[PDB]
Amino acid sequence: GVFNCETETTSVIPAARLFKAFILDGDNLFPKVAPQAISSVENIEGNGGPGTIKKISFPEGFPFKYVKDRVDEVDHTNFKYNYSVIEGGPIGDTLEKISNEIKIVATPDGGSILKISNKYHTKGDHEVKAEQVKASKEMGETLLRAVESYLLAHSDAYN
Amino acid sequence: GVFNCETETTSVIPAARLFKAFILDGDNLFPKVAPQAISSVENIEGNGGPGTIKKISFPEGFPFKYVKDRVDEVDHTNFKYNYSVIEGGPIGDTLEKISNEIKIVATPDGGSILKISNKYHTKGDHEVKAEQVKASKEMGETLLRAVESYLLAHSDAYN
Repeated sequence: GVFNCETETTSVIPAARLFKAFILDGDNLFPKVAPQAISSVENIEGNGGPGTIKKISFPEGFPFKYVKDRVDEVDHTNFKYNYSVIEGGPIGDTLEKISNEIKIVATPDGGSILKISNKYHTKGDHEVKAEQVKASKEMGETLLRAVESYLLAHSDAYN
Repeated sequence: GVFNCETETTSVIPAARLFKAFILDGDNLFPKVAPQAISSVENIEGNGGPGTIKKISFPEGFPFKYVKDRVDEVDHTNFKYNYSVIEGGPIGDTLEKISNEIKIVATPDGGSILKISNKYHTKGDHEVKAEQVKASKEMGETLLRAVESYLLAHSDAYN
């Protein structure tokens, strides 16, 4: 089956700056701001753009050890990041892939919203494990808030 | 905020027949085949077509007492049913409405899939309550199970 979750999350950080930090420099920034959540990010194949395979490792004590993501598209004009979760983490049993999009949209107040879509491909009749959707939400919100906190403390970062 | 949940549910019933029973005659069918889930369905305005407002009442001890739904569109050829939850139930606090789109599509084995989209308009930063996502999912499953079972027991119905 196919299951799609589209969510919106508010950030006080302006869209362009958040896109630079959260998306463009995620590999370097995530282990810096959220070391307790992300151990490392490394490129398995490629540089960082379309086709690139990256391994994101988590610290011991988490439900998962790692995920492999494939970079699908990085739209700098529309602040849009498309990627797929293709190995590790929740991939296994009845879940084959998660196809993700993160779009960072400026808001009238000078802040931003992250428009996030997670498209799950499950085996035939099977449904998405509810604990994964929830844990994915927690991991994402954790990273965002850690990025936010860093940016607010470092006005010179990602100008 | 805006939150969208899109799900697929498999049915053993052919698309045309499921549409006729589950969608076109649900008002009549649901309280008869699933009285433990739906107590009554009454039109306030119209007769089931676009613009119809209907009150759906739930059994005692269900978290909610009723919802009002507005019928948005009914496509008899393409098996589409669009409707909005506008009052009662989960509507209140930080949720203004749920816009729903149902599409019934044939499968090669002679059965069908219900593609369901539930779009939640929440207040500002507030997230959709996961309990409503669960309740919407479980209500759908319950009603489909009851309708399928009825149709399988009555081969002359809606054929």
